[PDB]
Amino acid sequence: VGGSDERFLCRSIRKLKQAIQIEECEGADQPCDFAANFPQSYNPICKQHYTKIPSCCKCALKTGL
Amino acid sequence: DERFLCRSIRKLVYIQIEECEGADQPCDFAANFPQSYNPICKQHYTQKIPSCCKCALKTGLEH
Amino acid sequence: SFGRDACSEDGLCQCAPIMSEYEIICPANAENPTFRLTIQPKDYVQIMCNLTDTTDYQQLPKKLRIGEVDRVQMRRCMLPGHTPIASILDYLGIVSPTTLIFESDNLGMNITRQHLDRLHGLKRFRFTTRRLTHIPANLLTDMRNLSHLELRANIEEMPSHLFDDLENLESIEFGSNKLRQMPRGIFGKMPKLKQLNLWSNQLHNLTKHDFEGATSVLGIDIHDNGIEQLPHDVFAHLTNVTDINLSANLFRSLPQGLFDHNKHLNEVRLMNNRVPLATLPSRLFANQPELQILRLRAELQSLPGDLFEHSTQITNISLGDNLLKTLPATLLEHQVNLLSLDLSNNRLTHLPDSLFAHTTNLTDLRLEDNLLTGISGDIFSNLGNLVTLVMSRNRLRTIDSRAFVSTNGLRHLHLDHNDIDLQQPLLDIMLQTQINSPFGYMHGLLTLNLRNNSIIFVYNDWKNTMLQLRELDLSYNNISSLGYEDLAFLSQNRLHVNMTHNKIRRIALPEDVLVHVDLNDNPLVCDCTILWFIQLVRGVHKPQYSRQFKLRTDRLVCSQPNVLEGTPVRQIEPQTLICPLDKCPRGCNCHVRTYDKALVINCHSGNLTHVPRLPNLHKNMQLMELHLENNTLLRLPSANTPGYESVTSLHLAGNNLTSIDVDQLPTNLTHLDISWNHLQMLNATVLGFLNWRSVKLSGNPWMCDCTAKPLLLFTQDNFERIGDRNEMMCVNAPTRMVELSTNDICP
Ligand SMILES: *[C@@H]1O[C@H](CO)[C@@H](O[C@@H]2O[C@H](CO)[C@@H](O[C@@H]3O[C@H](CO)[C@@H](O)[C@H](O[C@@H]4O[C@H](CO)[C@@H](O)[C@H](O[C@H]5O[C@H](CO)[C@@H](O)[C@H](O)[C@@H]5O)[C@@H]4O)[C@@H]3O)[C@H](O)[C@H]2NC(C)=O)[C@H](O)[C@H]1NC(C)=O
Ligand SMILES: *[C@@H]1O[C@H](CO)[C@@H](O[C@@H]2O[C@H](CO)[C@@H](O[C@@H]3O[C@H](CO)[C@@H](O)[C@H](O)[C@@H]3O)[C@H](O)[C@H]2NC(C)=O)[C@H](O)[C@H]1NC(C)=O
Ligand SMILES: *[C@@H]1O[C@H](CO)[C@@H](O[C@@H]2O[C@H](CO)[C@@H](O)[C@H](O)[C@H]2NC(C)=O)[C@H](O)[C@H]1NC(C)=O
Ligand SMILES: *[C@@H]1O[C@H](CO)[C@@H](O[C@@H]2O[C@H](CO)[C@@H](O)[C@H](O)[C@H]2NC(C)=O)[C@H](O)[C@H]1NC(C)=O
Ligand SMILES: *[C@@H]1O[C@H](CO)[C@@H](O[C@@H]2O[C@H](CO)[C@@H](O)[C@H](O)[C@H]2NC(C)=O)[C@H](O)[C@H]1NC(C)=O
Ligand SMILES: *[C@@H]1O[C@H](CO)[C@@H](O[C@@H]2O[C@H](CO)[C@@H](O)[C@H](O)[C@H]2NC(C)=O)[C@H](O)[C@H]1NC(C)=O
Ligand SMILES: *[C@@H]1O[C@H](CO)[C@@H](O[C@@H]2O[C@H](CO)[C@@H](O)[C@H](O)[C@H]2NC(C)=O)[C@H](O)[C@H]1NC(C)=O
Ligand SMILES: *[C@@H]1O[C@H](CO)[C@@H](O)[C@H](O)[C@H]1NC(C)=O
Ligand SMILES: *[C@@H]1O[C@H](CO)[C@@H](O)[C@H](O)[C@H]1NC(C)=O
Ligand SMILES: *[C@@H]1O[C@H](CO)[C@@H](O)[C@H](O)[C@H]1NC(C)=O
Ligand SMILES: *[C@@H]1O[C@H](CO)[C@@H](O)[C@H](O)[C@H]1NC(C)=O
Ligand SMILES: *[C@@H]1O[C@H](CO)[C@@H](O)[C@H](O)[C@H]1NC(C)=O
Repeated sequence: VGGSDERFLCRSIRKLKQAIQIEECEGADQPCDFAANFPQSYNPICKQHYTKIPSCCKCALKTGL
Repeated sequence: DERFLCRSIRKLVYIQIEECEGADQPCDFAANFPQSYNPICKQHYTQKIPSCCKCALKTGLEH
Repeated sequence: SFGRDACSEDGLCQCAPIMSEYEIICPANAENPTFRLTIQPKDYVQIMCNLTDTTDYQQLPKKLRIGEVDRVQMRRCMLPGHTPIASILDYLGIVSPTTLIFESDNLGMNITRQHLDRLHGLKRFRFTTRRLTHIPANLLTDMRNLSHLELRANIEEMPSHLFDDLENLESIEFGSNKLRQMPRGIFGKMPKLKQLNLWSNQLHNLTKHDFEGATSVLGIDIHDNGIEQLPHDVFAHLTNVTDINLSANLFRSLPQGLFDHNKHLNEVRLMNNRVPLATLPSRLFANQPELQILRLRAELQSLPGDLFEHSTQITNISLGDNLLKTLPATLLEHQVNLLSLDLSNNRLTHLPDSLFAHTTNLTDLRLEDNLLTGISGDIFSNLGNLVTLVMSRNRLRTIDSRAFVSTNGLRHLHLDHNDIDLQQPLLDIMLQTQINSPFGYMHGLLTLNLRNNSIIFVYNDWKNTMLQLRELDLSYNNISSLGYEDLAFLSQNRLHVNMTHNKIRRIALPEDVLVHVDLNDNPLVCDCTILWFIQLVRGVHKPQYSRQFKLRTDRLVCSQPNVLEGTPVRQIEPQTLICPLDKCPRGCNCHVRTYDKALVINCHSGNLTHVPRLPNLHKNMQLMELHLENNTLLRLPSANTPGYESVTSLHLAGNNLTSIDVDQLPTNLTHLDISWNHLQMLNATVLGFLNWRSVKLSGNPWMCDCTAKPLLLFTQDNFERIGDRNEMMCVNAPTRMVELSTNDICP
C-alpha cells in the first residue's frame, strides 16, 4: 500500500566473474533504534553478522535464550 | 550471551545460511516497541540464499 | 519506465539487476561511489549518497526515467542548497511519490521550506539527522496532504505555527528529540490526529492542559521520558484514547483515577520502569469497558484486588518480571475473557486457590521462575480451556492427585527444574504396581516436561493413558533401572522420550518372543546383567518389541568395571559382560558371563598341588571353565568330585601331571588342555574318552615305544581335536611325533 515503509532496528548498506550482494552495519556498535523499552540490563547494541563474508546487521540484547 | 528479536536457525548446506523460524510472525519482545510499530520477522536474502532473519518494525498508514 | 533494458545500457554509471530490483552505481568504476541508486520499479527507490561538496550531484545518472514510485528514500545526502529536492526527483524522472524519506548526517545546511516545493502532494515525510541542526517552523507550509510526519534532529522545542497546514495529519512521530514541553494549541489544527509518539524526549511536567482538544487522539506514547509522577488528570482531555505507554520512566507512585476519564482504553503498558514502583493505586484499571491487553513491569511488590474490578474484557496480562510475593484472591474475579496470564519471574510462593476461580477462558498460563511449592486441587479446577502451562524453574514438591482432573484442555505441561518425585516408595515400583501420576486424566496431552526433577519410575499413565503424547522429557531425573516394560509406550504419535543424564545403572533386557528413547549419559554398569541389551544395541538381538521402539544410545558409556569403562555400548562384546562370583576358592578370581552361561574360575596364582574346592554349577549354567594354568598340580580329583564333576573345560597347561586316569576326567568335559606337563604316557582308555573334544598335548616328555602306539594312532587320525600335533615331541634320543611311524616304536 501507500507509505508502507518498514523500520529496522539497525541501519545498514546493501551493496554488491561474479559479484556478491552483502549487508554491512552502517556503524560499529551503535545503539539500536526503538530500544527504549528493553530493560536497563539488556543494553541493546548493533552487531555485524556474516555468512567469511557480511550477510546482515542485527540488534543484540544481553539476556537468556 | 545474547538473544535476537527474531529467532532463526543458521545452517550449512551446499554455504552457511541463517534462516527465519517464525517468518511473518510477531517478533520476540513484540511489546517492547513504540506504539505505531508492528514487529514482524523478516527473511533476508543475498546474491536465493537465506542469509539473515531480522525484525522489521512495519508502520502501516492506518491505525 | 525503468527496467532491465535501460539497466544494461554506458559508460556513465553501471547498472546490474539483482533479485528483482536494480543496483545503479555512479560512477561505474568507483570504489566508494558517489551515488548508489536502488530501484524497484512501481514500488520505491533508495538514493544512497557519499558527497563532499554539494556539486557532486552532476554525477547522477542522466535521463533515467524511473516513472511512478510510491516511496523515495535518500540516505547520507547533501541538502540541495537553494534548490528544491523535488528538482533532483524530477532529474531522475521520478513521478508522484507518496513517501519521501530524508535521512542524512551530511546535510551541508539546515532544512528549509523551499526544499519541499512541489512535494506538497506527499502523504508521508520523514527527516532524520544526528547533526546539530535547527528546523524552521515555516518548514511544513502548504502540506495539506501530510498524513504521517516524523522528524528526528534532536529537536529541543517546536512552535505551534508549524502544524498550520497539517490538517490531514493523522499520526506524529517525534521520538528521540529533546522536547521539554508539549506545544500548546496544536490539536485544533490537526482534527484527524490519531497517533502521538513522544517517546525518548524530556516531557517531564506534562499536565491536563497539554492535551486540550485532543479528542481525536487514540494512541499516545510517552515512554522513556523520565516522568517521576503524573497529575491525576493528565489524560483527562484524552477522552477516546486507547493506547497509553508510560514505560521506561521513573514512577514511584501513581495517582488514583489516573484513567478515570478514559473509559475507551484498549491497552495500557507500564513496562520496565527505571525505578522500583511498589504498587498500583486502587481501581487503577477498574470499570474499563473496553480494556484488553495490559503490560506491567515496574518491580511491583503487590496489587489491589480491585485493580481490574469490572474490567470484564481483558484478554492478555503481563505481570511478568516483577517482585510479587503473592496475589490477592479477587484480583481476577471478573476477568472472564482473560486468555493469557503471565506471572513469570516473581517471588510468588502461593496463589490463593480461588485466583483462577472465574477466569474460565484462560488458555496460556505462565508461572515459571517463582518459589511455588506445589499444585493444590482447586487451583486449576476450572481451567478446562487451559491449553499450555508452564511452571519451569520453581520449587514444586507436591502435585496433588486431584490437581489436574479438570484440565482436559491441556496439551503442553512444563514442570521442569523442580523437586517433584511423586513421592513414590521404591518398593511399589519393584513390584510393578499399576499406579498413576496425577497427570493420569490427561489422555490428549502432548507435552510432558519433568526434566531436572526426581522422578524414579516411568509411571503407568504415560504409556497407556496418554496415547497422543509426542514429547516426553524425563532427562536429569533419578531413574536407576529400566525394564522392557519401561519402554512400552502406546503412542501412535511420533513420541520422543528423553532419558538422558539419569541414574540408570542397569538395563534388564530379556530374550523374548514407534517411540524414540534417548539413553545417553548414564551410570551403566557393564556386567552380565545387561547382556541382551548390548546384543540389541547391535544388529544381534531383535526380540519382537525391539522394532516398536528406536533407542538412541550413541553416548551411553560404561562406568564400571574399569576394563570396559569409558567405552560405548555398540563397541563391546558380550563375553566381557561378566558378573564376579564372590563360593569361589581362595587365591582364585572368578566370574560368570551370561553370554554363554559359562562359569569361569581363574586360579593363576602358581602355587596349587591339588585342585581347590569348586563351587557347584547351577542347573541353568552350561559351561564350567576350570582354569589352572601355570601351577604345580600333582594329581587330578575323581570325576565324582562335586563342583568339579560339572566342568566342561580343563585348562591345566604349565603344570605337573604325570598320569591321567580316565576317572580323573569330568563327564561334561569338552576341552582338555594338558599341554606342558609331566605326562609320559596316556592309556588307551583316555583316548576313547576323547572321542567333540578339543585337546592339547604338546610340551610333554612323551616316551614313544610300543606302549605309546595307541597314542601315536590317536594323533594320526584325530587331527582336528589336537591343536599341537606338529609340536608333540619324543624323548628317546628328541624328534617330532609326527615324524614317527607305528614301527619305529614297535618291533
Ligand atoms: C493474547 O493472548 C492470546 C492467547 O494467549 C494470543 O493468541 C495466540 O497467538 C499466537 C500467535 O503466535 C497463536 O499461536 C499460533 O498458532 C498457530 C496455529 O493455529 C501457528 O501457526 C502460529 O505460528 C507459529 O509460529 C512459530 C514461531 O513462533 C513457528 O514455529 C511457525 O511459523 C511458521 O508458520 C507460519 C504460518 O502460520 C509461516 O508463515 C512461517 O513462515 C513459519 O513457517 C508457527 O506457524 C502460532 O503457533 C495462538 O494460537 C493464539 N492463541 C489463541 C488463538 O487462542 C494473542 O496473540 C495475545 N495478544 C497479544 C497482543 O499479546
Ligand atoms: C535429550 O536431551 C539431551 C539433553 O542433555 C540432549 O543431549 C544433547 O544432544 C545434542 C544433540 O546435538 C548434543 O550436542 C552435540 O554434541 C556432539 C558431541 O559433543 C557435538 O559434536 C555436536 O556438535 C553437538 O554439540 C549434546 O552433546 C547432548 N548432550 C547435552 C548435555 O547437551 C539430547 O539430544 C536430547 N534428545 C532428544 C531425542 O531430544
Ligand atoms: C542552522 O541554523 C542555526 C541557526 O539557529 C545555526 O546555528 C549556529 O551555530 C553556531 C555553532 O556552530 C553558532 O556559532 C552560530 O551563532 C549559530 N547561528 C546563529 C544565527 O546563532 C547552524 O549553524 C545552522 N546549521 C547549518 C547551517 O548547518
Ligand atoms: C471522543 O470522546 C467524546 C467525549 O465527549 C465523544 O463525544 C460524544 O458526543 C457528545 C460530545 O460531543 C457526548 O455528549 C456523547 O456522550 C459522546 N459519546 C459517547 C461518549 O459515546 C466522541 O464521540 C468521541 N469520539 C469518537 C470518535 O469516539
Ligand atoms: C468463555 O468466554 C465466553 C465469552 O466468549 C463466555 O461466554 C459468556 O460468559 C459470560 C460470563 O458471565 C455470560 O454472562 C455470557 O452470557 C456468556 N455468553 C456466551 C455467548 O456464552 C463463557 O462463559 C466463558 N467460559 C467458557 C467455559 O467458555
Ligand atoms: C536443575 O535445576 C536446579 C534448580 O531447580 C539448578 O540449580 C541451581 O539452582 C540455584 C537456585 O536454587 C541457582 O543457582 C540456579 O537456578 C541453578 N544453578 C545454575 C543454573 O548454575 C540446576 O542448575 C539445574 N540443572 C540442570 C542440568 O538443569
Ligand atoms: C613341578 O614341575 C616343575 C617342572 O616344570 C618343577 O620345577 C623344577 O623342579 C626341579 C626338581 O626339583 C628343579 O631342579 C628345578 O629347578 C625346578 N624348576 C623350576 C621350579 O622352575 C617343580 O619342582 C615341580 N613341583 C612339584 C611340587 O612337583
Ligand atoms: C564514501 O567515500 C569515502 C571516501 O574516502 C569513504 O571513506 C567512505 O567509506 C565512503 N562511504 C560509503 C558509505 O561508501
Ligand atoms: C493533495 O492531494 C490532492 C489529491 O487528493 C492533490 O490535488 C495535491 O497533490 C495535494 N493538494 C495540496 C497539497 O494542496
Ligand atoms: C517537574 O518534574 C521535575 C522532576 O524532578 C521536578 O523537579 C519539578 O519540580 C517538576 N515541576 C513542577 C512544576 O512540578
Ligand atoms: C534418587 O535415587 C536414590 C537412590 O539411592 C533415592 O534414594 C532417592 O530418594 C532419589 N531421589 C533423590 C532426591 O535423591
Ligand atoms: C596361592 O594359593 C594359595 C592357596 O590357598 C593362596 O592361599 C595364596 O594366596 C596364593 N598365592 C598368592 C600370591 O596369593
